Amino acid sequence: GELVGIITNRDMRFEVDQSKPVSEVMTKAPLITAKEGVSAEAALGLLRRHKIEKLPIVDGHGKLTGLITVKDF
Amino acid sequence: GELVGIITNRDMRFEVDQSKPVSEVMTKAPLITAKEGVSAEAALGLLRRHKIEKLPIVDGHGKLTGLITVKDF
Ligand SMILES: Nc1ncnc2c1ncn2[C@@H]1O[C@H](COP(=O)(O)OP(=O)(O)OP(=O)(O)O)[C@@H](O)[C@H]1O
Ligand SMILES: Nc1ncnc2c1ncn2[C@@H]1O[C@H](COP(=O)(O)OP(=O)(O)OP(=O)(O)O)[C@@H](O)[C@H]1O
Ligand SMILES: [Mg+2]
Ligand SMILES: [Mg+2]
Ligand SMILES: [Mg+2]
Ligand SMILES: [Mg+2]
Repeated sequence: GELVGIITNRDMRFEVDQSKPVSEVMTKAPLITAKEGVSAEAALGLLRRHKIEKLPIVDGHGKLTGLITVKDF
Repeated sequence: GELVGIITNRDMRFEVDQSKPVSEVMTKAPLITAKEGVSAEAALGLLRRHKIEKLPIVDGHGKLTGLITVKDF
């Protein structure tokens, strides 16, 4: 149940072999994340600083709880 | 006249201040470039390897001579 990476459209658009496993293509941990209870301003600041469209939200143990996107804002 | 960087939509979409100079927002050199006379297959291989959409083409002296894009293929 541990968050070991994230795979988005950019990674997959440049790959031709569709049979390849996700572990070979994904952006591996550590990721840019935030804790549960992160404010909207802080989340958008983290998104804009690291020039990424997605921000996973994790609990105290690091297991994934949610996801915040720039598209929603 | 030296190629010192590149500034694309990903760099400009995450900057809130429009009065900032290019030098602060651009991706700085060294960039991913190819020589003059590079084949189409090599250019597409570089583009898909480095997960970028733009490939400057330079001469022997490093001057900017052209640009190849994935959108063209
Ligand atoms: N929270 C994150 N931490 C680390 N890397 C991330 C994170 N979110 C996305 N990435 C990586 O950033 C890169 C850019 O993907 P991003 O999610 O910003 O756009 P996209 O939706 O894939 O592409 P498009 O520009 O076509 O909309 C990808 O390689 C992705 O794996
Ligand atoms: N040839 C290159 N060498 C190095 N970095 C590059 C190069 N081309 C673009 N970049 C950088 O990589 C990121 C993505 O640029 P790219 O040109 O691939 O897409 P984009 O047109 O900005 O994105 P989108 O179409 O998703 O809005 C940007 O931060 C940009 O500055
Ligand atoms: Mg996207
Ligand atoms: Mg997008
Ligand atoms: Mg573009
Ligand atoms: Mg694009």
